[PDB]
Amino acid sequence: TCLLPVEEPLVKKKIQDMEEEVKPGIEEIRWKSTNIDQFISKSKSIVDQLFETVNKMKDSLQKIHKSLANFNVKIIERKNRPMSPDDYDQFLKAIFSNKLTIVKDNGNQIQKLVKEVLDAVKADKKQNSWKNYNDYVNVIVIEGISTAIQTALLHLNEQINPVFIKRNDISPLFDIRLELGQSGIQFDPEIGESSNQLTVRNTIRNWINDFFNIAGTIQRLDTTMPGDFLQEIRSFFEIKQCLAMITQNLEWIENECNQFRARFDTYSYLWTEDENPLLKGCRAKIPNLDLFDEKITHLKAIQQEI
Amino acid sequence: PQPLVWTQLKQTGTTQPTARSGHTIITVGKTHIMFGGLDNDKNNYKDGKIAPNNQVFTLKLTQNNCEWRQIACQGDVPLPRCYHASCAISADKMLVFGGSYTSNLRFNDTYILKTTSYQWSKPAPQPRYGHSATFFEGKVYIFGGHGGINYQRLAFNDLYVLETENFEWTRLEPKGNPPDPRGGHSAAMMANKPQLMIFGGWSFTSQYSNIMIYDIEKDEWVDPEIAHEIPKWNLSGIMAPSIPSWKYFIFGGSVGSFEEGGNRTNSRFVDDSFVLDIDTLSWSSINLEADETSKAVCKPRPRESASIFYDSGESRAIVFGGWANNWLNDLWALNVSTIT
Repeated sequence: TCLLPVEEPLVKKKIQDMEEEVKPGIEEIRWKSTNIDQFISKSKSIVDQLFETVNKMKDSLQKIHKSLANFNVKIIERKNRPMSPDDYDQFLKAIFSNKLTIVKDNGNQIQKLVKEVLDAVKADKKQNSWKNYNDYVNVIVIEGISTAIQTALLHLNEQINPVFIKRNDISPLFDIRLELGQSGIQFDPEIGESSNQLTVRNTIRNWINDFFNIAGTIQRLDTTMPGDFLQEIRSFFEIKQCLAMITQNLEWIENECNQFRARFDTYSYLWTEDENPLLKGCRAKIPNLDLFDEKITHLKAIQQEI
Repeated sequence: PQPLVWTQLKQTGTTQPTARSGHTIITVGKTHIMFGGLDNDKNNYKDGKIAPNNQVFTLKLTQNNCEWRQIACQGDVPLPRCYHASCAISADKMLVFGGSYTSNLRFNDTYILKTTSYQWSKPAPQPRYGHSATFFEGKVYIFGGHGGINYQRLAFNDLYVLETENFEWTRLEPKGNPPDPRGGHSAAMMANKPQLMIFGGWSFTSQYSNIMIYDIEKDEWVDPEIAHEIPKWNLSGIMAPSIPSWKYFIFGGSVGSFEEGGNRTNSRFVDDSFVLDIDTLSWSSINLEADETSKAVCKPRPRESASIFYDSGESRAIVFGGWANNWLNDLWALNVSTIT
């Protein structure tokens, strides 16, 4: 019950090799009452060899699956509290580089683990057992990276509603300024600029894409020429999908900010027209200057409203 | 800046394949049919499994107004719900194969749905997903894709044919060597000659956009090149072939080009559409600027489902649901102009 958990026909061939053989002459050894311990020693030597194989297999299995938890714990502890407006964001870039450094350290570990399993399989037709092994190893690696970016994307998912248990703008978040440019509403961090990556500047979504690369760049087995970017692309959108709440919440705050922009446009202010044409229209009216003084009083009340 | 007419259509009825993609819009005559895909229900793991529900959806379109209703089904219906599946028709019998199951990468065997009976059957082949398929009405063709069941396979460059009359798979020997293991690729037919077309596809952190054609009669490959505003490096692109002038219609999809040494990761999507006139092997951006605005055009998106369809009296592309970065429910129609 030790070779079936790994489900390896290689170690099944090994159990076929192993057997306690005890010869017909030994059926006539115990009736002597003298020193008769040779068959036990032989079968036991066999046993020992198998048990060192067992320990190697258990250690390889353990370390393989344990190296995965490090990715997830690192990415969690890292993306729990980013708090990265633009320059703390510039620095969180280097912090995520430390994340990728944990990833590359476990890649330096990828080398050592394929070596330890070189020892573990202990086969001559190594590659055939290499299939049965690295297949499963790679699928579990995919699962681990998936859960990693899961926790990250869900971290930043948990930032939308300021109404559920408390508010959400609890910490210093990215700051956005409101300007009157060329006689019109203008957000220097435009909703679209903090949104869709355009020529002037990139923001949250491109940050997500770059985090996606930082995560999915380990050296896979099976000739190692590619990377496992794509089992990620598959899995996230197979069940997990967190990018979806990302998109919909981003567009939600977008619509909220557009409504607020319309509200700003509602100041009842004119089209910022030249003062000369309105002056000339009132001139054509030929009113007393007191009407222009009431117009200026309205303008002063507009300044007071501002 | 070439003519196009984008229209965001109107849907009706509680059942709508909202928040779906990787599903299949199949049309034969009037039989515009929906199946597969993927959604999210957020109630439990069981609901995550029924998210790509086997619910086949039917549509009644009226002047861009659409009334959606789920169709009935009987026969052998597999319990889990599938995505990435390939499908084919034989004049009344939907033929389904491939795809996967999100939870355990369980692939689907060959199924059918007799439409006139609205029932299923299991007629019965590297178990695969993400492959491409098409049918020469006597043979069902499968090529490329992504294996992985019980042996965690790689991308594939093999291809098989399935006889409907003999109910057997057959392996097509690749005479031409160039076809490389791919998945998530476009595979349709030319009508000027009876052969398939392989437009790129995915491989090992690399998209692809080359062209391979398979003469059945010669049982071999021919490699044609392209030019004239090609979509350089794009997958999951929205597809519509026009048989009159042999014109492929592509829209959006996963695009982005870096070296293999780079992480490259930056699969920003595109909203532009192109047309490859096969007779000239000429790509052509159908993008427009003589219309109202560009904002009225749908947003960049892979994994949608598409089909040719006649709305308000003109053949046109249809785009539904999809990956405009995640979840779409929108139905879009690009009226194919006089050029047909």
